[PDB]
Amino acid sequence: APRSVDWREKGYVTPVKNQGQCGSCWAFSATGALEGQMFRKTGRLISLSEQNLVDCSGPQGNEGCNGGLMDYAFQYVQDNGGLDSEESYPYEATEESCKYNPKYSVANDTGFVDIPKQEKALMKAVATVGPISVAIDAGHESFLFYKEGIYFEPDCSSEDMDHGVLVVGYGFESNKYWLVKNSWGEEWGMGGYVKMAKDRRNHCGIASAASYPTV
Repeated sequence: APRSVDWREKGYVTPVKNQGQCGSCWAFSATGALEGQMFRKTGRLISLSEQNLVDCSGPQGNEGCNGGLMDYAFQYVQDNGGLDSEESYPYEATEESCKYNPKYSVANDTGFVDIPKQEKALMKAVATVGPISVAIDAGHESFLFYKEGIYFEPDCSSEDMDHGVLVVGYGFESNKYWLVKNSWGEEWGMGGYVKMAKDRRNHCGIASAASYPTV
C-alpha cells in the first residue's frame, strides 16, 4: 500500500462539522463515510443529514444524543431506503421526531463491511475504499486539549473506544499517523483534524471497530 494517503486531495471529504453538546458522534462518523462512498460512486460530494440519523435510527439500535454505532446508521440508510441531505434536514444537536422525507434523499447503501481488527487491514482499506469510520478511545484530557502533532496517549486503551471519528488517510513525518477528521468543530486540534499514532500496537484502538458502507 502507498506510504501516504489523503482522500481530501481527491474531494472525498466535506468540511469539519460540530456535533455540539449531543452524543451524536456516531452520526457524523457515518455521514462522513457515506459522503465519501457516495462521492466515489457518483463523483458528487453532498453533505448528509446527521439529524436524520439522530431522529430516525432508533429502530436499528441507535439512541439519538445518548449514543449509537456507525454500523447501525448504515443499516438504517439501507432499511430506510435513503437519507436526506444536510441542507434539507439541518442539524439541531437534539433529538426530535423523525421527519425523513424521501423527496430529499441523496444517499443510500446496500450494506457495510467491518474490517478485521488489525492496523494493517485498516491501512489497506483506507487505501482502496476511501474514508473509513472508526471508534477511538478519547477518554482523556489529552485528546480533548489536543492542538497539534501526533497524538499519543500513554494511557489509551485499544478496548474501550468511546468516540466515533473518520480516517481520511495516513502518512509519516520526517513517526507514522492516521489522518483523522473529528466532529468537534475546527477550533479543536488541527482545524478539526488530528494525527493519531499509527502502527503503535493499535493505539487507542483505531482499528478495533473500523467499517464503511457499500453504496
